[PDB]
This record gives sequence, structure tokens and C-alpha cells, in this order.
Amino acid sequence: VTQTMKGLDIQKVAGTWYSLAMAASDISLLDAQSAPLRVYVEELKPTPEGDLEILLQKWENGECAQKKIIAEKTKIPAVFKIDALNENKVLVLDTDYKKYLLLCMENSLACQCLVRTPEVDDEALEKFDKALKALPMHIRLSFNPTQLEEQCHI
Amino acid sequence: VTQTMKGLDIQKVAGTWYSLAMAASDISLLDAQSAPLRVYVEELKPTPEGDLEILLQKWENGECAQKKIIAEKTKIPAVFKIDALNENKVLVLDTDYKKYLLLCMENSLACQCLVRTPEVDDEALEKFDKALKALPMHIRLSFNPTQLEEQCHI
Ligand SMILES: CCCCCCCCCCCCCC(=O)O
Ligand SMILES: CCCCCCCCCCCCCC(=O)O
Repeated sequence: VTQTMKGLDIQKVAGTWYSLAMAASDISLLDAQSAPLRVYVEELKPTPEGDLEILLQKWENGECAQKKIIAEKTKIPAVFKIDALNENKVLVLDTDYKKYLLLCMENSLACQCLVRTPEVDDEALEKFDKALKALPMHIRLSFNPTQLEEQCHI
Repeated sequence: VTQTMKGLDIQKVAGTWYSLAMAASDISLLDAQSAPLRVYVEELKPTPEGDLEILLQKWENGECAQKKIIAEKTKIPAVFKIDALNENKVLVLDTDYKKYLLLCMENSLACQCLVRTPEVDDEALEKFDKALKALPMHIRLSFNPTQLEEQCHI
């Protein structure tokens, strides 16, 4: 991934988001309901000191569960690191703050097109697919407005 | 689907094919290993009287199984009908016979990009994605050359 948002103002991504589309390098990352990177973003919560808290839902043990994970800031504004067994980065590729936000996670690679409202934003999906053609994705999903209004996009 | 191959010569699609990419209208059609339209084409076998026999593999009961299904000809050369509880059509969208073949099945809709050899044919995938932008797909998968040489693309 060699797309990052120049001049990102992280405080301005705060609030409500919808995981409109997802893609990943390996089918197994997204294939099933309980696949490891089948995560549905609810809210982005920047800290005053510039970390990025992410509220999301994930299907685990036959149930739609709440998760809260902290992605810690780095020297680069558009790059955050999640504390785990593995060093994994969260990258903000692009955003206009008010409509769409493109982000990826890598260790191999998964990405999402986030939007502010439960609508199919063709313009944001164009920007997502453009970003992705530089990346070796083998699975891509997208949700309809009804699914976007349901826990775990059921 | 309002893309069919003009002047199709069905006898010339005979032989070996690889399911390089798949897409479908509903995630559930392709999501898991045993999803209903997760089928891997092995061979196309036109009959002398112009029907299209399809040899494929499908994951069923925790196993990669052989299937043979007959798609019967219609008045339209690029449209075939599979005998089931439901009337389902197989449509040949496009082919150059020697490299790629795009086909869909509808009742809602799933499509594949077939290629003759276990290679990622970027040119055929461009033609596949072009065909698909006219269609309401919500899941898309693609296979690497290693997976293409394995039973059920394992
Ligand atoms: C996949 C790109 C969008 C990034 C979404 C936020 C990153 C968090 C996903 C990592 C897995 C979270 C599940 C957990 O381990 O509790
Ligand atoms: C999905 C577009 C490619 C068409 C592949 C050939 C169509 C056959 C799939 C229908 C399901 C076959 C499994 C079975 O019912 O035995």
C-alpha cells in the first residue's frame, strides 16, 4: 500500500461510519461470516493525543459482538499501529471527511470503503476500486442500504 | 444481463477451462467454500445437437465433488436452460474461444471469467469487470495460478 492521505486531520474523521465495501488479499480473510477481517466499523474515535479508537462489530461464536480496538499513532499522520503478536498497520488512504474514508490494514492486506450514511456512494466506490487496482485483492464484498442498517450487515 | 455473444459457435467452446474469477448478486451465493454457486468449471462439452454439458467441481459435505450438469439449447445460440425446480438460464456473454469465456447464470445472478490456462489474464479480467458494471454484484472472487491447479481451488 503506497497510498496515504496527505495532510490528514485525524480529529475530523471522528464519528459515525458504515463499511460499504471490503476487499482483501486472501479470500479466507473475508469469505465467511466469521472470517478474521469481516469487521463492520461503527465509529471512529480519535483521542486528543492523536490515537484512533475504532468501535466495530464482528461475528464470533455464532453472535454479532461489539469490539473496541486502539490503533496507536505513529510519526506519520495517516499510519496507526495496533498492539498484537504481530505488528499490523492501519493506513488512511483517502477521505473527504464528510462523505467517504478509505482505509486498509496490513501485517496480508484488507481494505474498506467507509461512508457516513447508509447509501451506495458510487463515487466513493470508484475511488475505492482505483485504490485497489494497485493492490493484490482476491475478494471484494459490498453491502446494500438495508444490510448497512443491520448488526453485522445481516 | 443484456450482454450476449453475437455469432456464438458453441462447438468451439469445447474443452478445458479454469474459473479464474467469479461474481454474484448476493454474498451468500459465493461466500463460503460450500456456497451454492461456488462451482469450479473443469470442461465444457457441447453436444452434436447443440446442448452444453458442463463438468465442474463443487465443495459438498466437507468434500470436493465432481458434477456434470446439462444446459439445454434454446432458440437463442448464447442462451441455455438447466432443468430444475426453477427455470435458470446460462448465458454466454463473450468469448474469443482460444483464451477467455464470460458466462453468467440467472434465475439471482452469478457470473464467471473462464480462461484456457492457469494464468491471471488481466485482459480477460478487464472484459469481465466491464461486463459486471452493468450488473448488481455484491461479491467477487479471483484465484491465483496455484489455486487454479487444485481441486476446488484449495
Ligand atoms: C480492514 C480495514 C479496516 C480496518 C478496520 C479496523 C481494524 C481492526 C481489525 C482487526 C481485527 C479486529 C478484531 C479483534 O481482533 O478484536
Ligand atoms: C455461475 C456462472 C457459471 C456457470 C457454471 C455452470 C452452471 C452450473 C451451476 C449450477 C449449480 C450446479 C450444482 C448442482 O446443482 O449440481
